[PDB]
Amino acid sequence: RKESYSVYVYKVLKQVHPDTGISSKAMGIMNSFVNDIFERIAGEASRLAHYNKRSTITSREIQTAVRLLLPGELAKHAVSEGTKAVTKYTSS
Amino acid sequence: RKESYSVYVYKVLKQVHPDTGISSKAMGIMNSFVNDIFERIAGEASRLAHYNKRSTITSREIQTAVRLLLPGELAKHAVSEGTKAVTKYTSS
Amino acid sequence: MDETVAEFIKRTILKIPMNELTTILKAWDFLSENQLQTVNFRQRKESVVQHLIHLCEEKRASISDAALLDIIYMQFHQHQKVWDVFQMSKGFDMKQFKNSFKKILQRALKNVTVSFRETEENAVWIRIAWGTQYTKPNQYKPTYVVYYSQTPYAFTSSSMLRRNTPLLGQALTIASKHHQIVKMDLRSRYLDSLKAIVFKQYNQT
Amino acid sequence: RDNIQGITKPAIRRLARRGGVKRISGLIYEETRGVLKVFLENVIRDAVTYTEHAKRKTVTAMDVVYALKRQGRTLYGFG
Amino acid sequence: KSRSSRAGLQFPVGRVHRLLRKGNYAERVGAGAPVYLAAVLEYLTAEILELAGNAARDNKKTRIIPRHLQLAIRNDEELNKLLGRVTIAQGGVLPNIQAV
Amino acid sequence: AKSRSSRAGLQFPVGRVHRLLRKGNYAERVGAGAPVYLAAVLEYLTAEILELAGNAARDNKKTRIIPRHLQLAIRNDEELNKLLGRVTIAQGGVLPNIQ
Amino acid sequence: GWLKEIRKLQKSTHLLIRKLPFSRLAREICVKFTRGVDFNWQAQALLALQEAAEAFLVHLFEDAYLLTLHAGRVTLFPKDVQLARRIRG
Amino acid sequence: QGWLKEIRKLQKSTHLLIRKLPFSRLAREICVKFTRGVDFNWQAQALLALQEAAEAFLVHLFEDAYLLTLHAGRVTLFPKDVQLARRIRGL
DNA sequence: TCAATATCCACCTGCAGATACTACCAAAAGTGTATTTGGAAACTGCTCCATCAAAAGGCATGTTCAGCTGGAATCCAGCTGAACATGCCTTTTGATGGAGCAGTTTCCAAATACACTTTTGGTAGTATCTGCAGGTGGATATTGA
DNA sequence: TCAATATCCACCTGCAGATACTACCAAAAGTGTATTTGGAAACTGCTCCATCAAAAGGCATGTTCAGCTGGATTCCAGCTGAACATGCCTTTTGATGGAGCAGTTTCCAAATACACTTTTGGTAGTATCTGCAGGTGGATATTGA
Repeated sequence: RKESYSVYVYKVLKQVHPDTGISSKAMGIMNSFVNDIFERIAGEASRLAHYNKRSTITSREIQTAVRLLLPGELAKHAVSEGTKAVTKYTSS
Repeated sequence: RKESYSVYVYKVLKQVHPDTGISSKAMGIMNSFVNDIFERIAGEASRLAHYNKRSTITSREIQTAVRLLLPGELAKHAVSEGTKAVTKYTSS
Repeated sequence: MDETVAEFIKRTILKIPMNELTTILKAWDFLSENQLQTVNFRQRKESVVQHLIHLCEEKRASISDAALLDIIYMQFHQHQKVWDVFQMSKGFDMKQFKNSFKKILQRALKNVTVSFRETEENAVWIRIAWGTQYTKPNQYKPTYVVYYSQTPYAFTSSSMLRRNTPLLGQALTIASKHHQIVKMDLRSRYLDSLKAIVFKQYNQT
Repeated sequence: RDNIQGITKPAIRRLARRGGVKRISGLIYEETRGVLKVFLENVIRDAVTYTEHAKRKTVTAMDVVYALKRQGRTLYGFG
Repeated sequence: KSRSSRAGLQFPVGRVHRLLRKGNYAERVGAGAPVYLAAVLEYLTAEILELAGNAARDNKKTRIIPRHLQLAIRNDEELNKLLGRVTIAQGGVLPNIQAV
Repeated sequence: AKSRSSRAGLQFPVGRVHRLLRKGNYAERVGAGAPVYLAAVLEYLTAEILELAGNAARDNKKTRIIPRHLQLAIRNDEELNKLLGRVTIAQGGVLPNIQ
Repeated sequence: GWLKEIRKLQKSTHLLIRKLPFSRLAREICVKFTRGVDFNWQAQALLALQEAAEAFLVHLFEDAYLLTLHAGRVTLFPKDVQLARRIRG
Repeated sequence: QGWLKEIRKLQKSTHLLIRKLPFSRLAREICVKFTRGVDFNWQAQALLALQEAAEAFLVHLFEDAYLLTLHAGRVTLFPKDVQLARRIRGL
């Protein structure tokens, strides 16, 4: 009945730091982190489509929201990653 | 093609200060004022229904949002006015 | 390449109808026909231009190539601009004209960009992007000139940027075998119509 | 000329006086210019994103208002 | 037979309904929400306009301008709290000098 | 048969993100590529923070991450602190700072 | 007297920075984010930006002169502008 | 000394500094003044959340305010410092 | 306190830029009537966790003293504001473009529904292992000498 | 500089709580497939409102001075911290019932669709009329004495 992001956080952790664990209090913080950024990005993407009279949210709205929210080099790398993901999703 | 709240602001003004006019720059400020409060109240009402797993926005959500946003005595009077409006709307 | 030329080329290409993009690209010839065959011209325009821009990045494109592309674009879309006529009187090979024109403008103004392309009937198309003694040129407000060497006539486009017309006229008059210039009583959006009447007057005076 | 030396001493003195300031040190005129540049960079960056998204080459007032509203600053008199 | 008249209001009940429906606030919207919200908006509008007209009267004028709105807002303890992260065009500041 | 996270090359879920976007009253329609982009962004940010936190844990000679380490990571970084400046980490403490 | 100028400038509402310098600066900043393209600017957008900037600066000066007096001074120092920004966030 | 050892020790730690029963008692007393005079129940995680938030608020305020003692050439914390910090923050 | 000079208020006149008032219109939008559907309220039951008690001892409280610091008074030199003469940059105006905004077409990507795998969350149960506390044991600065 | 005392720092031991792992399962959630539909891209085109130059006069620039303030020094009394001895209040643990949460009915309220009437936004052409600028007359505070 309850759902979370813990599985995927654990995978990513074993992918960057294979020797390192994580406590239960900390994964709550990480789950809260993921829920917050989702809400922010989707909220900005909702408005851009309303401002421009669009009824559909696409990857362009998410990209623009990423540019607006995230600071500096972090936005640059996030844009690169998302673009690659879409690129190799389409080519399958 | 463009729409605004100027008609109703002018009515309210002639209802509180019959001798007094209003300039065009100021009514822009008032129109901006009305659009801002609408967005805030409706945004809070959207979340309360999501937090509690409801698909409908009612007068109770608006009332709670009014209590949360507005400070002190101002919320009290706003609640009174809205309750009276609904009461005499239903009785017709 | 520089981030300022990538945007220029992207903006230039996004203006071109899909019905004739391949013809323009072939005339430009910067990209090889194999690279063109590599591309898909059916997906939406943004992805197509992303691919073509990546191809340009693999190579090394300079502001000269983009200026050539812009010149080629205007050869097809002449009607976008209003064209005015100039006449020269009181009177060199093509290379001397090119060098003299370029050197005149470069002497008057420190920062400029000039480009030429030939065309039938001994025509030369010129694109100028104006700068100053302190600032870089503007690539999005240029000036285009059509000059026919075997004639004293020169046709000019109406820029949203004045303050350089007399210098342009002086450079035209000096680089060529003439010493004065004037403006004719003809102006319209249709270059070919001006052309026809102008050479009708030229051949039948 | 550097386009920020066009923000002059008298203008800064006037803003300070409207803020109630009696005396001003000579090192306040360069500090204020940096503050202003930072503010403008932050607002304009977001304004340009909103209008490039819409595929325009013209910055409108709504783009500026949206940017400010993001930054935590809400401006009424425009639309 | 209009909804604003049935409720005793000057503000538009139908327009508020349409704007709630089109704004992606929820999948459904009830019938008392627009009237309740319109009434709240009217209350706040009139509450501001009263003080602005009073400030105009104090300044010996018959027409309201943004300066008067600013004075009204910043001299009222609650409206300032509601509108404390807001700047009003052509409003200026409140006079304030202080001894050291 | 095949998932969409795998086509995209991701660990985060692309179906769940789609579901949450549709159920959140964000817009009438939702495209195919939006969830992919968003999941990729979230994965990137998680990995960044976890890397920094594991480094902080190792410096303190520990094998397990706790909120202290995330706080140190976030406040020692000039960008994550700007993204998370209005945020308080439970059981995280403060940075040592005298004077 | 400083006292007459403060009183006069607190009754007024007009803008204090001149238009063309502000426009030049704002266009100089824009061109760095647009990658060489000279964007156009509505006339009602520059006024918005100017109103916002002037408000920001006035309120900052207020907050800082609150800190000059805390220290027993009358003269405004950069020392005092920096600290107000830190505390505001 | 003794103040420096204590400062170093306390910045190195994470635990809560106010005792729990007093905070609970105060929060309940405040709640009862709302609710129209009826006593609500509280989950435990709720009181811990509130306590964490409060201690964070106070520590950060003390940080912001000891910057104004040194501005004034002092070493001792006074109440005017806290008042001015709250004013400048906008609270 | 004297007092002239700005300066402060107040009143007046003039005018012009902006607000109210009519017409009109016609496009968009809101209202009224039936019909169907499904979301949420009302009722019942269950079990989880939050209130409420009673012992133990560890942290808080109170008193006193020594020293550190805040605050007030001098004094000196740096530096900001005020005034005046001058000239350069901003404001205002008129003329063209070029880009935004509205219109038409069509095609590609999204919703919709149904059938089929698969993955994730929860529950026993296992065990194991990381780190915290304790204590030994070596070795450094420190404020009183 | 000396150094015992804290104090720091490291190192080793033991164990208890919390982590990680395996198995089951089942359900609910995601995937694949086919159909239909509607939003948005692509291309035209036209009118608005943005940009570019020019002419001049008003605000800014530069120099000097003198009066005010910032900053360092000295002195003294108030007030904070540290230490030590009590004891009172917090913490931990355990039986108990009240309230949250899930499941079932149903019924009232919202969405959908069509017709019809009302309202609001924009333009043309007015006509006021309110507020600002300049002009003049009367009256006081502060500059210096």
